[PDB]
Amino acid sequence: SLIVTTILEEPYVLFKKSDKPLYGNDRFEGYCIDLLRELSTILGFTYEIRLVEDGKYGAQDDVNGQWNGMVRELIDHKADLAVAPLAITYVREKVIDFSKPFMTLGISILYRKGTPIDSADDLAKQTKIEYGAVEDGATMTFFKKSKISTYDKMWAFMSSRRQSVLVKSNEEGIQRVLTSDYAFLMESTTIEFVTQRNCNLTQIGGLIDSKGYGVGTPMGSPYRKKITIAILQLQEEGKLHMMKEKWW
Amino acid sequence: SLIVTTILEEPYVLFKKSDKPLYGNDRFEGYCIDLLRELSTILGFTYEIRLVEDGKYGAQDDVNGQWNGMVRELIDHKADLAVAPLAITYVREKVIDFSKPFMTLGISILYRKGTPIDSADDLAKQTKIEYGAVEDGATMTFFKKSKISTYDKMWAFMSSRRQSVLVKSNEEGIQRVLTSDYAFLMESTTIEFVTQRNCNLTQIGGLIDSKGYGVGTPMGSPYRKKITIAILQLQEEGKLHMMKEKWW
Ligand SMILES: N[C@@H](CCC(=O)O)C(=O)O
Ligand SMILES: N[C@@H](CCC(=O)O)C(=O)O
Repeated sequence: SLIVTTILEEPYVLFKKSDKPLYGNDRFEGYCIDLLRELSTILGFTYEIRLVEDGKYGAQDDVNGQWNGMVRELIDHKADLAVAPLAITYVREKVIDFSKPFMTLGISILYRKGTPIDSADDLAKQTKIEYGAVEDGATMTFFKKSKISTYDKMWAFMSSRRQSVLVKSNEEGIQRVLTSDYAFLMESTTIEFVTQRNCNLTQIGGLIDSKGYGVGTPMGSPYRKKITIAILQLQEEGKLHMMKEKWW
Repeated sequence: SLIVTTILEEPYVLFKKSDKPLYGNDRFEGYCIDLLRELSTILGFTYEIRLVEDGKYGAQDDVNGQWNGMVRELIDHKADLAVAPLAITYVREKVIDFSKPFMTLGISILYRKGTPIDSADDLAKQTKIEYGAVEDGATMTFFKKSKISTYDKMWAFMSSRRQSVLVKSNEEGIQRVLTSDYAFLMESTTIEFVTQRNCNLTQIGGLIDSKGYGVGTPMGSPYRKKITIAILQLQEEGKLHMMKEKWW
């Protein structure tokens, strides 16, 4: 029986709401839970869903070099699989493995409708409107690592206001956009979900980069190849697209 | 020194234009040639480019299960890497390895402008207008394997006329569209290139599936991880996007 680490994030993973108490895997639903069920059936494994203890996606600590979040769990073999909206990035590929992508996306900007702000550039060159990203996430790590002028500038702004502009979760980021003058750097897939339920919010500009979500495994896992093949099958039969339409 | 198999296909790989003849790697230019050079610079390997002998991408024989094209080259270890617009698919992943995708895309339809035809369904429900794909390619294999009713139907049409509607190359397919009542099932990236150079041609409908191109390697190759890491670096620093702008 495989240990699967994941994280609460609508509409990928959320607590099923019901009248009666729910236990184990039954507590959860969402796109990634659907995915996990398909993978379990194809590859023929049983599993236990465990929410990542520290509630993080995964980043390397600057000072001690230690990883956190789901990535860390994989590193220490505390989980067999990470099934979640986990971005495939070059820093992560150095320490874990990923299946081929089950979804493609890009960093973009979440802000309110009807403002002059039309790009990351517009944001970088002012200080009135604050902006940030999820702490210890792939988006924050992009900006932290970027050599591109505009993004280095935005990272300088973010790190100096770290206290107020880097959030613990997408939901906190969205809440800031709703309740203050704040633009949120987040993934385009999640933005599409958010703007479908908040008719006063929109995506600003296009995609800042391009990346995929993949299932994470410890480096050298024998499951990576099997999961990659299952994902490509799900993709080709239209099942991933069907799952996205269901949850968005 | 690495042997790298590839195939002619604009604008990914083409013979460079010149006054005096060229020799060796110098003969080649294109998107995938630039990609190969960047990989070479990052990983530090030397290489010799060889055009795939049979001029095929790679498909599997139904009866004996033997592969051809670039895929076979990799299986038989007659090449170290395949750098070309080689589609990541589940049947190929069973026999070779791919890096993470350096480009994402999807099957679509190339046809002429100003017609009533608006989707695959329109082609499927008639016979006057012929349609086909490159023989022994990922697109043809998609139709051959599909259980989606529309595509299954299109495959029954294609296979019964395989002699007349399946072509040896994208170039032959395009030529077919230009000289007869024929719609060509082909990859969206290439369609985008082609329609820029022929004003009477257009894409019909949206993307039929979603897939990526990957650098192919013989199964188990240590270069898979390194190239994946490198492709992600190139992607994140915006170099892959520049390369696409350059050739499209
Ligand atoms: N999906 C991201 C977290 C959210 C973000 O960074 O925008 C990750 O894998 O780390
Ligand atoms: N890029 C395709 C060939 C062209 C096609 O099938 O449309 C492949 O890897 O097989």
